[PDB]
Amino acid sequence: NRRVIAMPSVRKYAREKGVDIRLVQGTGKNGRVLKEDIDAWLAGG
Repeated sequence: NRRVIAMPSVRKYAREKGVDIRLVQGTGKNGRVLKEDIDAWLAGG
């Protein structure tokens, strides 16, 4: 089961920041993870 939701650039950003969209609650459009979301994870979580 892999229901990840994140922009084509975000998936790369989180993927780079060691963050996984699975651990992030995207709030974009239909709940898609934004680069801001990724940063928020590492900057809090």
